[PDB]
Amino acid sequence: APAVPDKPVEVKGSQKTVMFPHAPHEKVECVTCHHLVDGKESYAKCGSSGCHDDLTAKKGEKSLYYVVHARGELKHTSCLACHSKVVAEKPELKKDLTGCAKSKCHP
Ligand code: HEC
Ligand code: HEC
Ligand code: HEC
Ligand code: HEC
Repeated sequence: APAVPDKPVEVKGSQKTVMFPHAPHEKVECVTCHHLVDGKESYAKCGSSGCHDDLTAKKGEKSLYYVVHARGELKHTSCLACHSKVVAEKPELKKDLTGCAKSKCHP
């Protein structure tokens, strides 16, 4: 694989950018997030062309918002899906990991 980013990286939506830190995710398998595509590894940006390249819609597979924020049933684990499980076990982190405002994603 390519080297994991060693600093927070931009995740660009259509109007907001959220910084994503790899370090707290070191125990998460890369493929949880960088899931296989057509049975092959890929580490391309989630919003690249042909992937989750609808940066304005809130719903549906092509939506970057949806694959980040859906709490619902998805074929891969979303940020908010996993974080909901983490905060169940570490409730002190509820706002940090799941808040829509004043969270670590949206400070
Ligand atoms: C989800 C919790 C992740 C885990 C686990 C890993 N990465 Fe990641 N990575 C993730 C995101 C949301 C992003 C930003 C993507 C975007 O569209 O902006 C990244 C980015 C990278 C990159 C750079 C991609 C690019 O700019 O072309 C690389 C090379 C990368 N990630 C590698 C990587 C590896 C090797 C991991 C396991 C050691 C790994 N990531 C875990 C989300 C997540
Ligand atoms: C294009 C090569 C992609 C890249 C890069 C990323 N994703 Fe993706 N994703 C892609 C497809 C073709 C699909 C549908 C088939 C499948 O593998 O399930 C998905 C699916 C997801 C999902 C589930 C969506 C749903 O069930 O509606 C999630 C949560 C998801 N992808 C997340 C995700 C993230 C966070 C990515 C960057 C780290 C990412 N994908 C890259 C195609 C592609
Ligand atoms: C589980 C499979 C995860 C997925 C998918 C994502 N995150 Fe996560 N995140 C996870 C853990 C276990 C932790 C650490 C909690 C703890 O016990 O401390 C985190 C933490 C973050 C943070 C906070 C980091 C800090 O400020 O100290 C951020 C900003 C964060 N995660 C963002 C994030 C995003 C944007 C994700 C989807 C692209 C995402 N996480 C996925 C576990 C998991
Ligand atoms: C980190 C785990 C996040 C938490 C908690 C919340 N959001 Fe978020 N949000 C996150 C990312 C990685 C991004 C950028 C990628 C994308 O387009 O989704 C965003 C962006 C938004 C936006 C702007 C969308 C755009 O196209 O610019 C909105 C309006 C937004 N987020 C809403 C939102 C709400 C309502 C939240 C509480 C449920 C929330 N976010 C939490 C990552 C994270």
